[PDB]
Amino acid sequence: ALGKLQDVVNQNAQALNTLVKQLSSNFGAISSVLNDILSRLDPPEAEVQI
Amino acid sequence: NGVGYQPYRVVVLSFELLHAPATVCGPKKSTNLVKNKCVNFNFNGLTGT
Amino acid sequence: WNRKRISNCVADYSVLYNSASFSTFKCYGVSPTKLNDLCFTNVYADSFV
Repeated sequence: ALGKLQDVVNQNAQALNTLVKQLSSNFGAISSVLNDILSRLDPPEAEVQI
Repeated sequence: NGVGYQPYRVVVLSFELLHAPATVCGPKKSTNLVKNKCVNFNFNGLTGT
Repeated sequence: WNRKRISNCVADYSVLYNSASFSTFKCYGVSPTKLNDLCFTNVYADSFV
């Protein structure tokens, strides 16, 4: 019965879930976690990954 | 002979940084376990707050 | 080349890289300045000349 309202809720919630899931992607760098990239490289070579 | 032909001794420390119980932990010493409060924790080399 | 497992111990890479005896010392993917405070699951040492 309430498909339009449910569809709005689903679209907004999926968009947030994808926004959160992008945080696990390295994007070409050593690792997704910024703290480990800082804690396993010196500042000069960390800045390029960051 | 010239250094270009001289022998160099070589050792490769291949640091396998893996998610597993770690063995070689470095010199830094521990600190007493803290709980229920905000602390810059550091377990096995993972820096966290 | 022989492979010697390094595990079940504590290490100090500061003396290893500080010593002037090593005319060549190159680290890849980790910077030596902070090797002291990060732990590792296993370290492999391969010796060859």
